[PDB]
Amino acid sequence: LVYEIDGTEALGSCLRVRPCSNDAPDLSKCTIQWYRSSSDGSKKELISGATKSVYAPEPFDVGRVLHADIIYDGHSLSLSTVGKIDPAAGLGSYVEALVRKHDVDFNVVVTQMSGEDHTSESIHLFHVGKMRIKLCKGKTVIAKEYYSSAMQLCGVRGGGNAAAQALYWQAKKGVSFVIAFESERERNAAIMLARRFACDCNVTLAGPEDRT
Repeated sequence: LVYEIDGTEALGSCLRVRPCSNDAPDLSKCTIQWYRSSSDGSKKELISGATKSVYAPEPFDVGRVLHADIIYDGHSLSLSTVGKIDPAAGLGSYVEALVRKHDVDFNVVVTQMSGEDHTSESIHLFHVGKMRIKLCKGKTVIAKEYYSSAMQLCGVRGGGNAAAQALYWQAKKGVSFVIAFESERERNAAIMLARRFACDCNVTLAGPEDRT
């Protein structure tokens, strides 16, 4: 019809809703929501906060069909990916190597703090450890939090084009960050590693409203 989903359907890539015609309303005037098919494929699960024309798959999306619903000028259109999101080749093996290191860190740039733009490009270290995550700038700790049921961590949902390289981390209520990695692979490794370490602490770490 009037819009379509475009993009490589793989972890590491970005998907976007794009107009098929110049007569299609501007995306800024549209209301968009993304969903993932459930694990048993029976229904679609709203990806909370994924309300932009751009959505970058994250690890929970692998093996799932993704969907975008759009309301435009009093009409509606339901779209989906051609198929299931492909995994990132070799990523599983990399994560296994990272597990053996105990605490690993990643160079990151902080782009948001508790919902507010953070313009500084200063490189931070994002530490993903057996029991805690911490974010540091040089010698100073910005945030440190042990895995907890309150914590959230997922691929970013509201900031496309950079999106495939960034994650959202809510350390605790009112304390959150959007953090950008040097590559998509590094971003996804950090998400998977944090989730593995959290799981070993009997914590199920996910994005807001995720079905696990």
